[PDB]
Amino acid sequence: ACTKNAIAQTGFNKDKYFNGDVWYVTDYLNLQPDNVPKRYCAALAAGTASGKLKEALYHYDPKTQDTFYDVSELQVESLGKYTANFKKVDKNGNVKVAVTAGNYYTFTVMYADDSSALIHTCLHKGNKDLGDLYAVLNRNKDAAAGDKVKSAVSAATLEFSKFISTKENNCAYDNDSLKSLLTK
Ligand code: HEM
Repeated sequence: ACTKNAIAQTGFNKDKYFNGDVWYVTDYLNLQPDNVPKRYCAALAAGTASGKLKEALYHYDPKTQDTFYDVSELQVESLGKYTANFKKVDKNGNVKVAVTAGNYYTFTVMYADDSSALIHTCLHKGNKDLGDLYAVLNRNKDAAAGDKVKSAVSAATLEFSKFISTKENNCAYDNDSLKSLLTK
């Protein structure tokens, strides 16, 4: 179940978030914790391409080896709040599972600055969703969450101590593949 109307950052700077670079997930929280694993790697690239907001996603489960990439076109609901489609692709942008109506995610940027961000997403696949997922992002894959993002977590009524870190997984990313997916 999706249960949160996540509030977008006051003064959100869309060009700085959507600048073509990679964001690494450093910490995450699902409000339905059993919906996602406790060991995981994820990253995204976000940018504008051909006049549209795009994200490219990467997921990796270091226990099961499940690996997948997605390309997403984002439509604007309001500043910092988007509805994204997705197509599953290989790392080269070739399609594995096509866009399908009813497969989509909402995406809200709750906080962002030059190095860090806090986002909410609720993923829908037909009549099923993956619950409310929060992620702390950083421009540096290893970086510890700083004071400002932690203030944003607390101002959303969340407890940062409940987030799961991705650090123990020693994740590695294919940054060229991920960024290049923005034009796919
Ligand atoms: C960082 C922003 C994230 C976005 C925008 C996001 C979005 C998505 C999307 C679009 C899918 C479906 C992909 C497809 O079928 O083609 C998906 C699947 C999944 N996501 Fe995320 N995700 C994000 C982060 C995470 C994080 C941090 C976790 C933590 C475990 C996670 C766990 C999963 C799992 C387990 C699946 C597989 C669901 C299934 O196979 O039914 N993702 N995610």
